[PDB]
Amino acid sequence: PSLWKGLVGIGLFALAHAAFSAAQHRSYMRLTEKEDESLPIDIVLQTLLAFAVTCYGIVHIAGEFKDMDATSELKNKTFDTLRNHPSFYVFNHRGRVLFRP
Amino acid sequence: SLAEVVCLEMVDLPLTGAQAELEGEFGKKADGLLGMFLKRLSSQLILLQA
Repeated sequence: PSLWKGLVGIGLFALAHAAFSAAQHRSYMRLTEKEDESLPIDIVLQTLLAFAVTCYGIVHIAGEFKDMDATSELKNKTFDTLRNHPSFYVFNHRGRVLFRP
Repeated sequence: SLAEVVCLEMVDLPLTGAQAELEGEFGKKADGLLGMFLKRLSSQLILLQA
């Protein structure tokens, strides 16, 4: 369904928010200068979950596969279509006379 | 009087108001992730309002 597309959007948004959080946390260190050297569990969990949902949505957004066997889409092609030959059309048929000229 | 200075040292200026809160919210280390998300979003709204 189309909602899949919407899903991926929020995923990116989630990732974007993670970035902001990470940036802020970096400022934290740039003002604390302590031996933490570790991201908050909340931000990494949020980033990983956003990655998972965004990838799952993207896989759907990629599209639908197509079968290799050439007789798949040609199965429904009745003989009433392949014979038309659009380049070799002739307009000397009963259609013109029968219909309004 | 500053003609004859004996010793001097450089002391860093205090942190600005826009950066003071970045050292207060850190270090809480809440057990539950819900509290961490709550305080992070509260800080985000505070920054957005500012």
